Amino acid sequence: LKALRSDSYVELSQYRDQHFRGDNEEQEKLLKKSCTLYVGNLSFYTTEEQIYELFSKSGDIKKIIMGLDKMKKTACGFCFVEYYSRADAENAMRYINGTRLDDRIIRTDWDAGFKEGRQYGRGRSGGQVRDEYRQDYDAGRGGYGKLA
Amino acid sequence: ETEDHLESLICKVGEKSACSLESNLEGLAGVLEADLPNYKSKILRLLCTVARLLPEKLTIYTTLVGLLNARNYNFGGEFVEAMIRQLKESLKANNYNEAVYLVRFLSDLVNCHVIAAPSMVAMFENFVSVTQEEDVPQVRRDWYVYAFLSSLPWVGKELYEKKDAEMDRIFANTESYLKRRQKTHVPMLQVWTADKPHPQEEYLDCLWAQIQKLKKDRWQERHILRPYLAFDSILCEALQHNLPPFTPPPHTEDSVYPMPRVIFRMFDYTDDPEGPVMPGSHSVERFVIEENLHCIIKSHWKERKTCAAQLVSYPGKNKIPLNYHIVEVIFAELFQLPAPPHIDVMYTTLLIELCKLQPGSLPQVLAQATEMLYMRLDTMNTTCVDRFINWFSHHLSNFQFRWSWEDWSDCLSQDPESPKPKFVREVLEKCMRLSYHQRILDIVPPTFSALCPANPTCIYKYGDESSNSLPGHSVALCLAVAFKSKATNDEIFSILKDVPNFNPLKIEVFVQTLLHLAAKSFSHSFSALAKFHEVFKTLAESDEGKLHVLRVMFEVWRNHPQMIAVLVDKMIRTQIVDCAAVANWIFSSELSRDFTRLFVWEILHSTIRKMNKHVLKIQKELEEAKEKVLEEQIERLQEKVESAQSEQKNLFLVIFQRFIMILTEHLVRCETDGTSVLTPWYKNCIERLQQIFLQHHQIIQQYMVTLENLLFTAELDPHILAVFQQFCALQA
Ligand SMILES: C[n+]1cn([C@@H]2O[C@H](COP(=O)(O)OP(=O)(O)OP(=O)(O)OC[C@H]3O[C@@H](n4cnc5c(=O)[nH]c(N)nc54)[C@H](O)[C@@H]3O)[C@@H](O)[C@H]2O)c2nc(N)[nH]c(=O)c21
Ligand SMILES: [Mg+2]
Repeated sequence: LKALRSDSYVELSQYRDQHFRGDNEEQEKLLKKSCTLYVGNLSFYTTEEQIYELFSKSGDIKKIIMGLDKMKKTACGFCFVEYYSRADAENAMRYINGTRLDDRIIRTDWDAGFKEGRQYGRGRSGGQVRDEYRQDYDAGRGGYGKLA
Repeated sequence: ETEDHLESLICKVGEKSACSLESNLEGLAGVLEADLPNYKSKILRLLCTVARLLPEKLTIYTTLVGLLNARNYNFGGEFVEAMIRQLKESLKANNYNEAVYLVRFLSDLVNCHVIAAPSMVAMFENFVSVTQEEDVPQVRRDWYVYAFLSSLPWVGKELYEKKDAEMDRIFANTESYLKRRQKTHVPMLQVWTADKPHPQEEYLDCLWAQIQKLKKDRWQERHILRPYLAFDSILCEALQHNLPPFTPPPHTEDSVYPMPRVIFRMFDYTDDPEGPVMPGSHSVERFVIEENLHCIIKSHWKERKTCAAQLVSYPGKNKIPLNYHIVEVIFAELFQLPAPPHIDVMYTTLLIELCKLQPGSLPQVLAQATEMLYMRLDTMNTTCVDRFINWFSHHLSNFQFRWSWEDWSDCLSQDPESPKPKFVREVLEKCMRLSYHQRILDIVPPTFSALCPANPTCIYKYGDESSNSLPGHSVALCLAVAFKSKATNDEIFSILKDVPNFNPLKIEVFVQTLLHLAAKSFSHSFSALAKFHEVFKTLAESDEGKLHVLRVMFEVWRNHPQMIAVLVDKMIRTQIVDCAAVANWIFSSELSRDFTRLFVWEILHSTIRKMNKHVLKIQKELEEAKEKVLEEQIERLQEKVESAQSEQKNLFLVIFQRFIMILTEHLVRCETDGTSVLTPWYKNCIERLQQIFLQHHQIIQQYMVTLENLLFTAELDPHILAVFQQFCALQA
């Protein structure tokens, strides 16, 4: 009944897919009813096998789509995990988000839904945009940012 | 607005203030009275809510209902009116755990001069009276006693100032009742069967023993904070009320009562020599401390960070080894049989959040507990061990797999089947699946290498065999060629038409080949199954076919358990095989050597859940469709429910028949060769049967007629029956 309802880990993030079609209203309606998650900060060598093992801890996974370099077609450092039920996705959001996957801290976000073309880095150079300007060194994402 | 502000303030008092609690209760007291004219209903609602949802705050709010009753008799009378109504509802709806918090809130009100001390006694006398009730489940007679005893830590002291006459005659009927209860369920609920170091006691016996130490101590406990203690000046002259005659609701066929429990215990004051003395196992302080901690987790389970914080800041009247209580209570929940209150992975990250909050003291205790758990492994229940493995391996992966493995060197020279070495082997296997083979070989010492997991490599039969005397060999070679060429189903069918014998040989060459050419990733094998899905549905149109697929797939991937699991799952969901076949596969002779490994059961339970989920889904659809062409559907949804439930019952039927068959075979052989019945194999097998009951007792209940009269009958060995009878005692 009261504020015990607090579920901060399940709340919508600030991210919004700029290539989505509908309003921000249509993207938000999908996000609050989604069963698919965006997973960020993976290493380029984190496998689908590892993702399956960690994310299955919160419920049965239906499909996993690895993010790829649009032009090189190699692991990009992100992925989409889709559950059969939202209750299971919420729990991944609640207890898996912010923990270690293949030795690195990952972050999950609700996703409107997979669609052909969502698996490619939108990064100017092919990988993820995030990596174009990174000013930190990351041996799991190819060293320094692209502008370096 | 205002509505909003009230709820905000009602919560503020319970929360950690920045000005003595008594002050806030003083203030909010008036504020609420001032608003009674206009906001009587809301404040009456808000309080009845915090009463059943914030037990860990029990005494902070009872006080409040007191200061108020000390400024508006008629108000208190209304609150107490709601509470009873609110309590009658929770009871009729089978929400007994919520009731206890109500029944306990009333109790403590007596200490706040709001309810007539004698009044409470009259109700409890009626609770215990349930023990006399004829032809009612023991779990029912149990709940009322528990509701009664669990209150005494709060009411008992003053409830002893009066009606000692009946407040002795109640203990009398209790004692009598407590000694007449059957305890058939204990063996099935204990985390450990060893009596040492710590006995795992039935929950009512443990509480009974707890009340005693309190009574014989003149009902003077030293933990339960009582704010209504610093307000005697006011509460004194307050006018108490009288709870109406409470007649417990009649046991109906729709009643469902909490299952009995066993108290998890792993710590004692000697486990923390240099720390505030830990309340003993039979002290009410222990009960109350774990109760509040359990309730805190229940209130914040969805937010891990808030949760750790509410735990770590727990307010204890007198200092206690908090960190130890927090770890003990979390493991108490993870290892609770039949099931934990919350999703398993929650405890893992909850513990992580606690380690980040008390970097300087929590980790050592958590490291101490891990050590202790490992050393007591020999008698831990299989279902808990699994839980232990998954927790520890997942935990390690968040701390770079850093652990002092040599501390567990003793396992190295034990039968590989013993609980300790097996536990290490399984933990390591799990660590590999969260990373990779080589990484794990690198974390453990050279001496442990033997327990490391095998490299998860594919095993092609007609592969670089060069051993071609095998049937269908060439046929397989054509398949390999076709697949790599983007062949079509019909083409593959053609290649298969050249196979000499449901055709076992066709299956084997197809599977062996299809899997080998998709052995690079899970996603390849999946699409592989999806593309040539039609072939599968053909070769395995029969149960023998279904069973043979599973047999060849296992032959191919026996070194990669995680692959086997995801494939079986995918096969069931795409109907290439069904649960019955998976069940027969699990008990097949081809798996006899891997029968006690975790992945075997992880698969069987994942198959059972898919069946259950499926049943539930169709039932709901019918439910919705029934709540409205629209007919032709309900005709169809009915048929689907039928089949779904029928196939579900059959799955449990086969699983049980198989268990009975292999357990009897063992029991007989032993009782003939005069050999020990208690072998490692037996332990896993008997405890795996028990687990079937634990995980799905709800569904299984629907088969009582068949189970009680057709399968688990008297001609069965008592060792097997025992498991059944324990199960029945859960709702007896
Ligand atoms: C980060 N993220 C990606 N996807 C999906 O994964 C694919 C990969 O494309 P990206 O190539 O990963 O795509 P974008 O995010 O489209 O663009 P962008 O939003 O601009 O933004 C931010 C990352 O780039 C950085 N960035 C962008 N522009 C600048 C700039 O001008 N300067 C600097 N310094 N940094 C910038 C910034 O720090 C930021 O965090 C796409 O299909 C996405 O839908 C996400 N999906 C969900 N649900 N939630 C997310 O949080 C999420
Ligand atoms: Mg039946």
